[PDB]
Amino acid sequence: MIHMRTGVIGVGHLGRFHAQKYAAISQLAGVFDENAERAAEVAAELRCRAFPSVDALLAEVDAVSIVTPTSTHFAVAEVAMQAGVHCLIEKPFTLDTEEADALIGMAQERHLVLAIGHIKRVHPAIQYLRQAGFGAPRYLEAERLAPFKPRSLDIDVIMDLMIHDLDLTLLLTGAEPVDVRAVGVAAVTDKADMATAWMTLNNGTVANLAASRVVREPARRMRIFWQDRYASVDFLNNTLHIYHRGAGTVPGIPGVRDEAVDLAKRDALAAEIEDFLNAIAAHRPVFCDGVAGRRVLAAALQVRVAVEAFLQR
Ligand SMILES: O=S(=O)(O)C[C@H](O)[C@@H](O)CS(=O)(=O)O
Repeated sequence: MIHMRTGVIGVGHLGRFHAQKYAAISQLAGVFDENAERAAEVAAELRCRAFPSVDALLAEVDAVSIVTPTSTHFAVAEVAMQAGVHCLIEKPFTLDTEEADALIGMAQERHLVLAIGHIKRVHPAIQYLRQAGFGAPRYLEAERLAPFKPRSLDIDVIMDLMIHDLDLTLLLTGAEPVDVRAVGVAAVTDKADMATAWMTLNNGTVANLAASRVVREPARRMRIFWQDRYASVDFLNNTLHIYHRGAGTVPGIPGVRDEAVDLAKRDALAAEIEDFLNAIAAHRPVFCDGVAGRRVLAAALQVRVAVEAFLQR
Protein backbone atom coordinates (compact mmCIF):
# COMPACT_ATOMS: atom_id res chain seq x y z
CA MET A 1 0.00 0.00 0.00
CA ILE A 2 1.41 3.33 -1.21
CA HIS A 3 0.96 6.52 0.81
CA MET A 4 -0.56 8.68 -1.91
CA ARG A 5 -3.69 10.81 -2.30
CA THR A 6 -5.47 9.47 -5.37
CA GLY A 7 -8.60 10.14 -7.40
CA VAL A 8 -10.46 9.12 -10.54
CA ILE A 9 -11.96 11.57 -13.03
CA GLY A 10 -14.65 9.69 -14.93
CA VAL A 11 -16.18 6.69 -13.18
CA GLY A 12 -18.25 4.96 -15.81
CA HIS A 13 -17.72 1.25 -16.56
CA LEU A 14 -13.91 1.12 -16.46
CA GLY A 15 -13.32 4.20 -14.30
CA ARG A 16 -15.12 2.45 -11.45
CA PHE A 17 -12.57 -0.40 -11.64
CA HIS A 18 -9.76 2.16 -11.50
CA ALA A 19 -11.40 3.58 -8.38
CA GLN A 20 -11.66 0.14 -6.74
CA LYS A 21 -7.94 -0.44 -7.29
CA TYR A 22 -6.92 2.94 -5.89
CA ALA A 23 -9.08 2.35 -2.82
CA ALA A 24 -7.33 -0.96 -2.21
CA ILE A 25 -3.73 0.25 -2.62
CA SER A 26 -3.66 3.98 -1.72
CA GLN A 27 -5.61 6.76 0.01
CA LEU A 28 -8.52 7.30 -2.37
CA ALA A 29 -9.90 10.78 -1.71
CA GLY A 30 -12.74 10.17 -4.15
CA VAL A 31 -14.13 10.51 -7.64
CA PHE A 32 -15.61 13.03 -10.07
CA ASP A 33 -17.97 12.38 -12.97
CA GLU A 34 -20.06 14.75 -15.07
CA ASN A 35 -23.05 12.57 -14.12
CA ALA A 36 -23.44 13.34 -10.40
CA GLU A 37 -25.66 10.32 -9.66
CA ARG A 38 -22.93 7.99 -10.96
CA ALA A 39 -20.13 9.58 -8.94
CA ALA A 40 -22.42 9.39 -5.91
CA GLU A 41 -23.03 5.66 -6.28
CA VAL A 42 -19.32 4.98 -6.89
CA ALA A 43 -18.40 6.98 -3.78
CA ALA A 44 -21.08 5.19 -1.73
CA GLU A 45 -19.75 1.82 -2.83
CA LEU A 46 -16.09 2.65 -2.14
CA ARG A 47 -16.70 4.89 0.90
CA CYS A 48 -14.85 7.81 -0.65
CA ARG A 49 -16.08 11.30 -1.53
CA ALA A 50 -18.10 12.27 -4.58
CA PHE A 51 -16.65 15.65 -5.48
CA PRO A 52 -18.81 18.53 -6.74
CA SER A 53 -16.23 19.56 -9.38
CA VAL A 54 -13.02 18.36 -11.02
CA ASP A 55 -11.13 21.21 -9.35
CA ALA A 56 -12.09 20.16 -5.81
CA LEU A 57 -10.99 16.61 -6.57
CA LEU A 58 -7.66 17.91 -7.84
CA ALA A 59 -7.17 20.03 -4.69
CA GLU A 60 -7.26 16.86 -2.53
CA VAL A 61 -4.99 14.45 -4.51
CA ASP A 62 -1.50 13.79 -5.84
CA ALA A 63 -2.44 11.45 -8.71
CA VAL A 64 -5.51 10.66 -10.77
CA SER A 65 -6.71 8.22 -13.33
CA ILE A 66 -8.51 9.92 -16.24
CA VAL A 67 -11.12 7.53 -17.62
CA THR A 68 -13.35 9.97 -19.52
CA PRO A 69 -14.19 9.73 -23.26
CA THR A 70 -11.09 9.98 -25.44
CA SER A 71 -12.06 13.31 -27.04
CA THR A 72 -12.06 14.77 -23.49
CA HIS A 73 -8.65 13.40 -22.42
CA PHE A 74 -6.75 16.51 -23.49
CA ALA A 75 -8.93 19.09 -21.73
CA VAL A 76 -9.17 17.03 -18.54
CA ALA A 77 -5.47 16.12 -18.42
CA GLU A 78 -4.63 19.76 -19.08
CA VAL A 79 -6.65 20.83 -16.03
CA ALA A 80 -5.17 18.02 -13.93
CA MET A 81 -1.57 18.87 -14.82
CA GLN A 82 -2.14 22.60 -14.32
CA ALA A 83 -2.89 21.59 -10.71
CA GLY A 84 0.46 19.76 -10.43
CA VAL A 85 -1.34 16.40 -10.32
CA HIS A 86 0.21 13.28 -11.89
CA CYS A 87 -1.95 11.48 -14.49
CA LEU A 88 -2.67 7.95 -15.65
CA ILE A 89 -4.77 8.42 -18.82
CA GLU A 90 -6.79 5.50 -20.15
CA LYS A 91 -5.86 4.46 -23.67
CA PRO A 92 -5.99 5.93 -26.18
CA PHE A 93 -3.96 8.97 -25.12
CA THR A 94 -5.79 11.60 -27.23
CA LEU A 95 -7.53 12.09 -30.58
CA ASP A 96 -4.48 13.47 -32.39
CA THR A 97 -0.73 13.75 -31.92
CA GLU A 98 -0.70 17.52 -31.30
CA GLU A 99 -2.74 17.13 -28.10
CA ALA A 100 -0.32 14.36 -27.08
CA ASP A 101 2.66 16.62 -27.87
CA ALA A 102 1.17 19.39 -25.72
CA LEU A 103 0.49 17.15 -22.73
CA ILE A 104 3.98 15.61 -22.93
CA GLY A 105 5.42 19.13 -22.90
CA MET A 106 3.27 20.32 -19.99
CA ALA A 107 4.17 17.15 -18.06
CA GLN A 108 7.89 17.69 -18.55
CA GLU A 109 7.59 21.36 -17.53
CA ARG A 110 5.69 20.32 -14.40
CA HIS A 111 7.96 17.34 -13.61
CA LEU A 112 4.86 15.12 -13.50
CA VAL A 113 4.51 11.42 -14.25
CA LEU A 114 2.41 10.87 -17.37
CA ALA A 115 1.23 7.30 -17.93
CA ILE A 116 -1.13 5.93 -20.58
CA GLY A 117 -3.35 2.95 -19.78
CA HIS A 118 -1.91 0.39 -22.22
CA ILE A 119 -2.91 -2.59 -20.12
CA LYS A 120 -1.54 -5.36 -22.48
CA ARG A 121 2.00 -4.41 -21.53
CA VAL A 122 1.48 -5.86 -18.03
CA HIS A 123 -0.17 -9.05 -19.31
CA PRO A 124 1.65 -12.05 -17.76
CA ALA A 125 2.67 -13.50 -21.14
CA ILE A 126 4.19 -10.22 -22.29
CA GLN A 127 6.07 -9.75 -19.01
CA TYR A 128 7.46 -13.26 -19.29
CA LEU A 129 8.54 -12.76 -22.91
CA ARG A 130 10.18 -9.44 -22.11
CA GLN A 131 12.07 -11.07 -19.22
CA ALA A 132 13.21 -13.89 -21.54
CA GLY A 133 15.24 -11.35 -23.58
CA PHE A 134 14.61 -12.84 -27.03
CA GLY A 135 15.33 -9.60 -28.88
CA ALA A 136 13.09 -7.92 -31.41
CA PRO A 137 10.73 -10.41 -33.09
CA ARG A 138 11.03 -10.64 -36.85
CA TYR A 139 7.31 -11.23 -37.47
CA LEU A 140 4.14 -10.68 -35.37
CA GLU A 141 0.67 -11.98 -36.29
CA ALA A 142 -2.23 -11.00 -34.04
CA GLU A 143 -6.03 -11.27 -33.79
CA ARG A 144 -8.28 -9.21 -31.49
CA LEU A 145 -11.86 -10.24 -32.22
CA ALA A 146 -14.77 -9.11 -30.05
CA PRO A 147 -18.41 -10.21 -30.33
CA PHE A 148 -20.93 -7.59 -31.36
CA LYS A 149 -22.59 -6.14 -28.24
CA PRO A 150 -25.20 -3.37 -27.83
CA ARG A 151 -22.36 -0.88 -27.36
CA SER A 152 -20.10 -2.17 -30.16
CA LEU A 153 -21.04 0.70 -32.49
CA ASP A 154 -18.88 2.92 -30.27
CA ILE A 155 -15.89 0.53 -30.49
CA ASP A 156 -13.29 2.01 -32.84
CA VAL A 157 -11.81 -1.13 -34.40
CA ILE A 158 -8.36 0.48 -34.72
CA MET A 159 -8.24 2.93 -31.78
CA ASP A 160 -9.97 0.67 -29.23
CA LEU A 161 -8.90 -2.85 -30.32
CA MET A 162 -5.94 -2.92 -32.70
CA ILE A 163 -4.00 -0.29 -30.76
CA HIS A 164 -3.17 -2.99 -28.19
CA ASP A 165 -1.21 -5.08 -30.65
CA LEU A 166 0.19 -2.05 -32.44
CA ASP A 167 1.61 -0.99 -29.06
CA LEU A 168 2.93 -4.48 -28.30
CA THR A 169 4.59 -4.47 -31.71
CA LEU A 170 6.31 -1.15 -31.13
CA LEU A 171 7.43 -2.24 -27.66
CA LEU A 172 8.76 -5.71 -28.46
CA THR A 173 10.61 -4.40 -31.51
CA GLY A 174 11.76 -0.98 -30.36
CA ALA A 175 11.42 0.07 -34.01
CA GLU A 176 9.44 2.69 -35.96
CA PRO A 177 6.99 2.08 -38.83
CA VAL A 178 8.22 2.65 -42.38
CA ASP A 179 5.15 1.40 -44.25
CA VAL A 180 1.54 0.82 -43.25
CA ARG A 181 -1.02 -0.85 -45.48
CA ALA A 182 -4.46 -1.92 -44.38
CA VAL A 183 -7.87 -3.23 -45.42
CA GLY A 184 -11.25 -2.76 -43.82
CA VAL A 185 -14.70 -4.30 -44.01
CA ALA A 186 -17.79 -2.24 -43.06
CA ALA A 187 -20.94 -4.36 -42.63
CA VAL A 188 -23.15 -2.49 -40.14
CA THR A 189 -22.24 1.10 -41.03
CA ASP A 190 -19.71 3.03 -43.12
CA LYS A 191 -17.23 2.52 -40.24
CA ALA A 192 -14.97 -0.52 -40.34
CA ASP A 193 -16.29 -3.52 -38.45
CA MET A 194 -13.08 -5.41 -39.11
CA ALA A 195 -9.67 -4.25 -40.19
CA THR A 196 -6.30 -5.80 -40.88
CA ALA A 197 -3.03 -3.91 -41.07
CA TRP A 198 0.34 -4.94 -42.52
CA MET A 199 3.06 -2.79 -40.98
CA THR A 200 6.76 -2.75 -41.89
CA LEU A 201 9.08 -1.26 -39.25
CA ASN A 202 12.51 0.25 -39.77
CA ASN A 203 14.35 -2.85 -38.45
CA GLY A 204 12.59 -4.97 -41.10
CA THR A 205 9.98 -6.43 -38.69
CA VAL A 206 6.52 -7.03 -40.18
CA ALA A 207 3.32 -6.91 -38.09
CA ASN A 208 0.10 -8.44 -39.47
CA LEU A 209 -2.65 -7.28 -37.10
CA ALA A 210 -6.36 -8.10 -37.32
CA ALA A 211 -9.21 -6.66 -35.27
CA SER A 212 -12.99 -7.19 -35.38
CA ARG A 213 -16.06 -6.15 -33.37
CA VAL A 214 -18.56 -8.53 -35.01
CA VAL A 215 -17.29 -12.07 -34.35
CA ARG A 216 -19.24 -14.94 -32.79
CA GLU A 217 -16.85 -15.76 -29.94
CA PRO A 218 -14.00 -13.62 -28.53
CA ALA A 219 -10.45 -14.27 -29.70
CA ARG A 220 -7.30 -12.53 -28.38
CA ARG A 221 -4.21 -14.23 -29.79
CA MET A 222 -0.69 -13.34 -30.94
CA ARG A 223 1.90 -15.48 -32.68
CA ILE A 224 5.47 -14.15 -32.59
CA PHE A 225 8.39 -15.31 -34.75
CA TRP A 226 12.09 -14.86 -34.02
CA GLN A 227 14.88 -16.47 -36.03
CA ASP A 228 14.98 -19.42 -33.62
CA ARG A 229 11.69 -19.33 -31.66
CA TYR A 230 7.93 -19.27 -32.04
CA ALA A 231 5.72 -17.87 -29.26
CA SER A 232 1.95 -18.41 -29.30
CA VAL A 233 -0.01 -16.32 -26.79
CA ASP A 234 -3.69 -16.77 -25.91
CA PHE A 235 -4.34 -13.53 -24.04
CA LEU A 236 -7.90 -14.54 -23.14
CA ASN A 237 -7.07 -17.97 -21.72
CA ASN A 238 -3.72 -16.69 -20.34
CA THR A 239 -1.56 -19.34 -22.04
CA LEU A 240 1.89 -19.14 -23.64
CA HIS A 241 3.74 -21.69 -25.79
CA ILE A 242 7.33 -21.37 -27.03
CA TYR A 243 8.71 -23.65 -29.73
CA HIS A 244 12.45 -24.04 -30.36
CA ARG A 245 14.36 -26.50 -32.55
CA GLY A 246 14.50 -29.59 -30.34
CA ALA A 247 13.66 -33.22 -29.54
CA GLY A 248 10.34 -34.31 -31.06
CA THR A 249 6.95 -34.18 -29.31
CA VAL A 250 5.09 -31.77 -31.62
CA PRO A 251 2.67 -33.46 -34.08
CA GLY A 252 3.01 -32.28 -37.67
CA ILE A 253 6.13 -30.19 -36.92
CA PRO A 254 9.34 -32.27 -36.83
CA GLY A 255 12.46 -31.41 -34.85
CA VAL A 256 10.89 -28.91 -32.45
CA ARG A 257 10.20 -28.71 -28.72
CA ASP A 258 7.03 -27.05 -27.45
CA GLU A 259 7.42 -25.55 -23.97
CA ALA A 260 4.08 -24.78 -22.32
CA VAL A 261 4.85 -21.72 -20.14
CA ASP A 262 3.33 -21.72 -16.67
CA LEU A 263 1.67 -18.30 -16.45
CA ALA A 264 0.17 -16.91 -13.23
CA LYS A 265 -3.12 -14.95 -13.50
CA ARG A 266 -2.89 -11.51 -11.87
CA ASP A 267 -4.93 -8.30 -11.75
CA ALA A 268 -3.67 -6.32 -14.74
CA LEU A 269 -5.28 -2.99 -13.85
CA ALA A 270 -4.10 -3.22 -10.23
CA ALA A 271 -0.61 -3.94 -11.60
CA GLU A 272 -0.74 -0.93 -13.92
CA ILE A 273 -1.95 1.37 -11.15
CA GLU A 274 0.66 0.18 -8.66
CA ASP A 275 3.29 0.78 -11.33
CA PHE A 276 2.00 4.34 -11.94
CA LEU A 277 2.10 5.15 -8.21
CA ASN A 278 5.54 3.58 -7.75
CA ALA A 279 6.81 5.69 -10.63
CA ILE A 280 5.64 8.82 -8.84
CA ALA A 281 7.04 7.75 -5.47
CA ALA A 282 10.44 6.36 -6.58
CA HIS A 283 11.06 8.48 -9.70
CA ARG A 284 11.42 5.31 -11.74
CA PRO A 285 10.11 5.01 -15.32
CA VAL A 286 6.49 4.04 -15.74
CA PHE A 287 5.30 1.02 -17.74
CA CYS A 288 3.96 3.23 -20.57
CA ASP A 289 4.62 6.96 -20.62
CA GLY A 290 3.26 9.80 -22.75
CA VAL A 291 6.01 9.34 -25.36
CA ALA A 292 5.10 5.70 -25.95
CA GLY A 293 1.39 6.52 -25.91
CA ARG A 294 1.92 9.08 -28.67
CA ARG A 295 4.12 6.65 -30.65
CA VAL A 296 1.33 4.04 -30.78
CA LEU A 297 -1.28 6.79 -31.32
CA ALA A 298 0.53 8.01 -34.45
CA ALA A 299 0.79 4.44 -35.75
CA ALA A 300 -2.89 3.81 -35.06
CA LEU A 301 -3.88 6.98 -36.89
CA GLN A 302 -1.80 5.82 -39.87
CA VAL A 303 -3.65 2.50 -39.83
CA ARG A 304 -7.06 4.17 -39.53
CA VAL A 305 -6.36 6.56 -42.39
CA ALA A 306 -5.34 3.59 -44.53
CA VAL A 307 -8.51 1.72 -43.53
CA GLU A 308 -10.82 4.62 -44.32
CA ALA A 309 -8.99 5.04 -47.64
CA PHE A 310 -9.58 1.38 -48.55
CA LEU A 311 -13.25 1.65 -47.63
CA GLN A 312 -13.85 4.86 -49.62
CA ARG A 313 -12.39 3.78 -53.02
O1 LIG B 1 -2.14 -23.26 -31.72
S1 LIG B 1 -1.30 -22.15 -32.22
O2 LIG B 1 -1.67 -21.05 -31.35
O3 LIG B 1 0.06 -22.69 -31.97
C1 LIG B 1 -1.52 -21.65 -33.96
C2 LIG B 1 -2.89 -22.01 -34.52
O4 LIG B 1 -3.01 -23.38 -34.40
C3 LIG B 1 -3.17 -21.67 -35.98
O5 LIG B 1 -4.50 -21.28 -35.97
C4 LIG B 1 -2.34 -20.57 -36.67
S2 LIG B 1 -0.69 -21.14 -37.21
O6 LIG B 1 -0.36 -22.30 -36.31
O7 LIG B 1 -0.56 -21.47 -38.65
O8 LIG B 1 0.38 -20.10 -37.11
